[PDB]
Amino acid sequence: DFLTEAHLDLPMEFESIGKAGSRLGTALAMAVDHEINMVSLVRNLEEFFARESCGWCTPCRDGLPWSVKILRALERGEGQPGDIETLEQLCRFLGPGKTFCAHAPGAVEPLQSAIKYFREEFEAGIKQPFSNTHLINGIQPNLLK
Amino acid sequence: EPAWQTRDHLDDPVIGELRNRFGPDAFTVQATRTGVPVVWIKREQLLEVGDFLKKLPKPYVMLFDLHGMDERLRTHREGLPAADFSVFYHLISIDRNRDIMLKVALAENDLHVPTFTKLFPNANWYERETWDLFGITFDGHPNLRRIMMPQTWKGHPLRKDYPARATEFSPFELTKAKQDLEMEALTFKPEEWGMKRGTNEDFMFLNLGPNHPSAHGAFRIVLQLDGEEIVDCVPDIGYHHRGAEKMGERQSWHSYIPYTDRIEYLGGCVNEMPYVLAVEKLAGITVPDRVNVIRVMLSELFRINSHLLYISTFIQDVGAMTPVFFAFTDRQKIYDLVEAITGFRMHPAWFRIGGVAHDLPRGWDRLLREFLDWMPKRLASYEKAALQNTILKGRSQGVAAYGAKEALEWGTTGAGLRATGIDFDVRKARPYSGYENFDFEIPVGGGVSDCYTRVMLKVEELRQSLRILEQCLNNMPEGPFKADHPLTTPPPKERTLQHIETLITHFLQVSWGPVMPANESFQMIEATKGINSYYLTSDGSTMSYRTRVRTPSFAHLQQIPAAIRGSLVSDLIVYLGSIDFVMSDVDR
Amino acid sequence: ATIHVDGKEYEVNGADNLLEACLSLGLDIPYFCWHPALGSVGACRQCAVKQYQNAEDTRGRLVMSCMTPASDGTFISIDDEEAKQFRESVVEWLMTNHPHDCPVCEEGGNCHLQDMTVMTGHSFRRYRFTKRTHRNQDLGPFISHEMNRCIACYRCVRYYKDYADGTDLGVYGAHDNVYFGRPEDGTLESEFSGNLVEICPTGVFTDKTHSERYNRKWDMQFAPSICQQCSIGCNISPGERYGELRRIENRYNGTVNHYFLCDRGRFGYGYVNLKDRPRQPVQRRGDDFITLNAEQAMQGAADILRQSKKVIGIGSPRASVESNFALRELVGEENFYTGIAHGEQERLQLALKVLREGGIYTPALREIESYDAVLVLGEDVTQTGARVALAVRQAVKGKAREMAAAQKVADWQIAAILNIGQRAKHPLFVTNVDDTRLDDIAAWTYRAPVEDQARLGFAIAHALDNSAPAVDGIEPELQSKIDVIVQALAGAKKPLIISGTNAGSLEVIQAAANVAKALKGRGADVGITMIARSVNSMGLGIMGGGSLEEALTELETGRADAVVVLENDLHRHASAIRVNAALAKAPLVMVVDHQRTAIMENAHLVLSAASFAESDGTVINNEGRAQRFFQVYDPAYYDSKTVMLESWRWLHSLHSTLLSREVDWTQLDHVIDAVVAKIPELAGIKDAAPDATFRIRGQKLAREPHRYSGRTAMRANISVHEPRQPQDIDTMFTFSMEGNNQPTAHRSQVPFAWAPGWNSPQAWNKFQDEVGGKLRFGDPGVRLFETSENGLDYFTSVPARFQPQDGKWRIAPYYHLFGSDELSQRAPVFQSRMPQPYIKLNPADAAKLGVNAGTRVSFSYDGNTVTLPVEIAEGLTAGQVGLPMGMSGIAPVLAGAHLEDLKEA
Ligand code: SF4
Ligand code: SF4
Ligand code: SF4
Ligand code: SF4
Ligand code: FES
Ligand SMILES: [Ca+2]
Repeated sequence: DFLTEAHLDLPMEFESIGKAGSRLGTALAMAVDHEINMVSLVRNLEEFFARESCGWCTPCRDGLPWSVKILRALERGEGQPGDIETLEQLCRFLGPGKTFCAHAPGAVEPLQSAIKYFREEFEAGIKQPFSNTHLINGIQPNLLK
Repeated sequence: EPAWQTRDHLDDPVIGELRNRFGPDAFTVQATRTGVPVVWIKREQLLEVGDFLKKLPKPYVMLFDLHGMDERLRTHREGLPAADFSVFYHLISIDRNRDIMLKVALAENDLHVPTFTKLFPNANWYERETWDLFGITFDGHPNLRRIMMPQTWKGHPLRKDYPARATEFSPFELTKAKQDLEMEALTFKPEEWGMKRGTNEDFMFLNLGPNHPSAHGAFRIVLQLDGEEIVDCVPDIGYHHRGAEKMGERQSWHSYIPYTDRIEYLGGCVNEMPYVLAVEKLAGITVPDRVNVIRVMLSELFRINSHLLYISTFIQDVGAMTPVFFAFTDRQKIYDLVEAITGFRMHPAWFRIGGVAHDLPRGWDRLLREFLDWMPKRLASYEKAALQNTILKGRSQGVAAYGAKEALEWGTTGAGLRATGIDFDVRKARPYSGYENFDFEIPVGGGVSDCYTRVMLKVEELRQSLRILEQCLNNMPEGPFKADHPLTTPPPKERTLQHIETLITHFLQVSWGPVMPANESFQMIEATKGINSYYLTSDGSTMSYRTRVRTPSFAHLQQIPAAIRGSLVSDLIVYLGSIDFVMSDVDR
Repeated sequence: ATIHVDGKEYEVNGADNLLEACLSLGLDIPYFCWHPALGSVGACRQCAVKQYQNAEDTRGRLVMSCMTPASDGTFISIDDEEAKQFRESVVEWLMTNHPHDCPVCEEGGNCHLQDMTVMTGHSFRRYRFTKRTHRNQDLGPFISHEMNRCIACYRCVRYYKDYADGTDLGVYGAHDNVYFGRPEDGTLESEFSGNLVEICPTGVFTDKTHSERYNRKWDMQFAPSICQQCSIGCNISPGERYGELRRIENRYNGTVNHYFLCDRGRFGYGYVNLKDRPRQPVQRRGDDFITLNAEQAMQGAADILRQSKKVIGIGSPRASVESNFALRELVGEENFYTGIAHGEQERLQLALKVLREGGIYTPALREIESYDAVLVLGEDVTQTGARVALAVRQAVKGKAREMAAAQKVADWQIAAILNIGQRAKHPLFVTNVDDTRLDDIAAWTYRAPVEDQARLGFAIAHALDNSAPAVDGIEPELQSKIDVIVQALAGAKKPLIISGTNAGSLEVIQAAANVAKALKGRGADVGITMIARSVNSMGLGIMGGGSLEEALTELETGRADAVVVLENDLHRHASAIRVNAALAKAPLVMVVDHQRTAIMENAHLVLSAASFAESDGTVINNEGRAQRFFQVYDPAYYDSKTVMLESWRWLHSLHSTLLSREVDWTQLDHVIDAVVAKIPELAGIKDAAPDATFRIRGQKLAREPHRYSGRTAMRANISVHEPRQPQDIDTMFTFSMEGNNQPTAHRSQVPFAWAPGWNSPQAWNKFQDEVGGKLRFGDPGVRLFETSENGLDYFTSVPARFQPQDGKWRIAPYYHLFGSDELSQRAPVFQSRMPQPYIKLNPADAAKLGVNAGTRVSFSYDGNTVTLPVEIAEGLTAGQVGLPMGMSGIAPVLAGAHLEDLKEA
């Protein structure tokens, strides 16, 4: 998980980083400067994680590419309402115990942390209204409220 | 908590009263989606329970329904008493605005129940139909003969082992039944019909047949006449029996809707409404407001259509042959709107589980406004030309009169009940489909229900339906015409045509059928001719395990001998014109 | 064990996982990657439930029910909101790439993915991006491939490789681009590849033979039947639409075949739909072929039979017990002849004597998977009794199962079991004239002539028990192999000895009986299996009668002037010249059959009999189990001119018209009662199925689903008046939807599996007592005989070793799953799958004759110089020619025979 400048004064231990909402991991930290867009960074991370899926189990294999496509749409301002809620649901449903191995919980850790800490950058990519359908001539659509 | 949730109704005071009177172990409370307390009673205590319910401080005064169920193939009977068969008794307390269903379990070998006819006289025909279709005997019945099938019929068609489909036609049996018809009058004996003291040697027995078809259908009345006076008569019905409930066990939940349309063939979407509401209770579907308003508008249009036919045919039966032409022109204006919306005239089959088949087409409001401008002048003209004529009044006023007690004891509903002064309309007492959001009045009579008061009450009902239609036209909500539920059958068509999960849902819903989880649901509506109800039992499959249709015309035709006794035959034909029945409603 | 599901207490088996326990309790949990026969792997993540630590726990966690043991005091919730949301999300993730294909997909209405999409409540699509797409492969003539519809549940590869031991199907690629198929285009090589169309929960693998004349599952007319293509007796559900046999589905029998058929049974049904089948009785009047109805055919045949001085009847192992009995009653017991040759009858009766007098239990097909060592003597099981070979592969995997059970691994955790076992397996030793398809898993394979295989069996029996007769002249290397087999069989807790009549050697069956007796004498729990030839070979053996040679002798000497041939082409059991001469000599030949055979040209009368799809009857399989097959459809429903009756109906009516000059079409239960009254050894066929008066709460059993369509239009082009429903006086089934097919109905004959919400083959879960076990009220079919108290004696007739004589070529039988069975080789889809005709030669023999591979050489048998191309067989012993048994022109009686003047054409 991503951490902010306020978490820099934390000892690099498993217990201390664990209660900050992240993991100690390999303890080889990566710094992100202000010139890096968080949506593009998480898109790069999720592209890596989705293409490195072993393909055994459904949530990682078929839900990481969905997050990749959502982040790609958010990158060029083609996001639609419900995309961030979809990303949050993907983070919740790809956590530990839901997938076969721990590849996908690690995949969704930076996505959920970046949404938690930098939600204004993910909201900035939502420009178009939601459209999943096209009109079919002769059939009046069911306009849900 | 939604209105379709499974409830045991243990908070009903009738459950506490029954527990205090008979004890806690005397009965079993079943949790249903019927909306009523369902109580399983031992067979030996049925008459005691019925008498206790009839003598309550705010008593249960009407036997609404009485029929049977073949429970042998029912797999989900958890919490239910052991039963090969069962008989249910739906009773209504108008003063409480409550109702209770009593269920008696029966073994396969011991298929007999004590008769309910001493407590409620409409139990006569209800028990005759239960004997005819299920083979359940009722001890103490005055004459327990078949009422739907002919007397020389083998088997009981509503049993689960009876084959539903038509058997092979045979000209020999047609010839034999023609011979029975030819020598029916020659070998007529009053004793097998429940008649008595005939041929005194002053009474005559005279049979009425299919000679006056005023759109009600074909049925027979045998009259015992002292000269010109009716001293006794029994109706012979079942000539319009279509096996509609058996077809309910034969079709999917979705594919049974056209059959609901043809139960009361002047009603249309009115007939569709209780069935789709009961299915939606089984599915756990709450329809949006636009669906409620659309269904109310279609129901009121068809109520005006049916009332127009009823009033014009009554005027024709009295003798004035002119207003039927104009009233059918008004029916054509209604049909213009109904054809535009649903694509059909008389049996639209347009309501759906979870909504309606399509959205409203563009320009519906123009046709509704045209009809609402056309109707009132025509109705006033019919009133002045025919209903205020003193010859019609002299033919109809005081003819076949009954009061509140006679209406309650025979299960009379609709305008015949409200002409006795009892204010009981389902759209106000037990509101459904968003009827509580509409401003309309319930016309009631002065206390006495003649032919004339029934006809004028239906005229005021037509005016109130016009008011409801005006409100539907002025405030039609924007939104979906189908619910956002997975059991909405079929799904919205555009998503079906481009989304795979929606296409999958559509594929399985139209082919195998929607799976309704195992429950029992009930819906009662104010139909055009009275109170119509659907009682649906689902055994967890894509077809109904049991579809029981309570129709008001059955009760009205059973009330006929009590109301017409001591009158003339002209009074009888005027009474039949004023009942507002069709034989499809009676025989199902 | 005690579990609490949604606050309700249940008693379950603690050795099961939670998914199979909850499905056995009637609870609905969506699942894809788990199968009852394949174990749990936890791939699809569909079967999530919420497990709590105890009763006073409200948080819980999502677990896989298929990967979680159903241990005592386990608290789970299926209807938990988070579990339902996650299951819907798994369906939604599968739906993101799924093609918009259901109207043009053969799985529609039978699709587990459709059922689980509806079951999870997912009907709204919010995914808006592109769907991944795959190219398809050509998988041969039986299986159609459509990889777009794949949900990557891994069921196909797990079945094909881990269960069926196939090698040419696999998974390729990675992430969301995983592909399931062959490494290149080609026919799927496994004999059990057809089970993929039921194993795959989507429409990736589909029945191509059904796809040609496709119809949906709700439009089918189903009947419970028995596969007629070999002796194993796998239970099938044939489905018919518009008067033609459309599909063969697996009918679950927890005792015999459970979930799986072989490809011959699944795809070899096409002979029923052949347009040259007889549909009316035809009388040959000179050069004219006039068409009769049933009554005048009976009258004319009865008159001619009454004028005859001696009428003989020739039965067949193709025909049912009732048909053979009716022929035997028509002609008399002393005039009844089995249609098989003398050597085949001797081998079949020896196999029968070993089965019902040897004192050694014969296992059912499911029970074979529980044995710890297998010796197959002579019988090429994969080509003759294929499902036995599949069961033997499971019994071979038993060693990994036992090793994993020693390490406290649950029996459903199949990946851990396979990892622990590695390449360890239970001992398997196969003997044949050449290599078999079981050689990949066999501990040893013996390629030798049938006499040498019998001598190896006799030597094994003698080394197991010194009272068994010894074999002189065994080489030390063969002696070491024999000792290896002996210590493998002696150390086994449950040894199984498999043999049969297809090797063409009496001594092979005798040696197998000797080995089984020696193992029984040491106190082992030994089982013996005999593979017969045809569907009712064992029934014809139990009934008995003279051989076809005796019938031909009676026809040739003129002692018999009338012959009635029942369902027998007569060329597979005797030389065609002798059969044709004997039939031309007879002044009356009557042929009762459902296939246009070559002996119908000289037949004076041809009775259009019914095949198994249009008939009812009883067949006795290789283990002696009597099984009833029921009629699928009425052949006269569409074509009203079709007079096609059951063979027993034809013969009973002929007997009645011969005796009393009156017709009697009788009833099936009457014929069964006559069988059990006259033949006490067949008395168990009465209880194979209940009679026609059996009802479920007063109603019959439905043959077709409740949503069967087109009732008022399927015959409307012939006549707008709907015909009468076809009446079934023979059985308890009705030719309509107006009947019972409830999974809780107290019966054992299930025409098809359907439950609300389960339209796929997964509805068999609802029809079982526990998932993967038996049918709820018992599997159908009863065993005719119990294990006898006393066994046989040792067979002392040890044959001499094979010696190659100069100028004489011993015929080594080669069997093919696609081609050796007669009716299935008549199926048009089998012609592409059929191997080209050939003759196998040793390299030394081919070099001595100066021929290479592919050169056409000619040989004469019974005065028929026929020419076949040569292929080189490495494993065939010299002095032998390998011939494909059962093919066109090569009768199965040629096995064990000898060949003269075999030279290059
Ligand atoms: S979470 Fe692990 S097991 Fe599942 S597909 Fe991804 S990498 Fe494979
Ligand atoms: S595999 Fe199933 S869900 Fe997919 S297209 Fe075929 S029927 Fe539809
Ligand atoms: S091809 Fe079928 S069985 Fe194989 S992984 Fe795909 S969906 Fe599963
Ligand atoms: S093993 Fe034999 S009985 Fe079974 S499916 Fe194959 S051919 Fe039919
Ligand atoms: S069935 Fe359990 S994860 Fe697939
Ligand atoms: Ca039959």
